[PDB]
Amino acid sequence: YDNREIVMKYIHYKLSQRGYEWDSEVVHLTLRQAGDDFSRRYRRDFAEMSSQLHLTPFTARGRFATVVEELFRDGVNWGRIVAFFEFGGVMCVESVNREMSPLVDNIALWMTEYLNRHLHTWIQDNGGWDAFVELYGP
Ligand SMILES: CN(C)CC[C@H](CSc1ccccc1)Nc1ccc(S(=O)(=O)NC2=NS(=O)(=O)c3cc(N4CCN(Cc5ccccc5-c5ccc(Cl)cc5)CC4)ccc32)cc1[N+](=O)[O-]
Repeated sequence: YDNREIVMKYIHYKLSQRGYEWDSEVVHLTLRQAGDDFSRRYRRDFAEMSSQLHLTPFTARGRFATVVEELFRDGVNWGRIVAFFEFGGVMCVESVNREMSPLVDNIALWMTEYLNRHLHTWIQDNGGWDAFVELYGP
């Protein structure tokens, strides 16, 4: 699947939920629902994430890199991948909320690059997005 597309569609959805309009199908829908489910379950972790970002134009890239290293420190699995998308979502929402919308394109780029460089192999070795969909889709 095309990672850039997966990222852009995810980001658009998270921003829309917060009242912002930003400018294979079963994969996007399944990922969406798992992300909503993640943020519902880990309610406090989700709620508290935005307040720990301290975004600035020059630190955002490093904040992203720091949280993502921690997230995947013990290895990759589908749950952590969903949390990774949810984290990117929180970053984008916080960016737009703090009048730093130009960060959104950058974040989308960092997510895409992390997918391509660091998650692609695990994903292919574990059945691809099709296997994700089989586990957590309807
Ligand atoms: C059909 N549908 C109803 C199935 C739903 C089911 C439960 S909801 C869910 C969804 C995704 C992930 C976790 C729960 N889905 C489901 C269930 C289990 C697994 S799993 O066994 O493969 N993996 C996991 N099972 S779990 O114990 O619930 C869990 C928890 C978890 N996290 C990692 C992140 N951590 C906080 C954190 C720590 C360090 C850095 C950053 C953060 C962070 C904070 C805020 C935000 Cl915004 C983003 C990141 C909170 C705990 C990561 C993986 C798993 C995968 C899925 N799935 O993919 O849908």
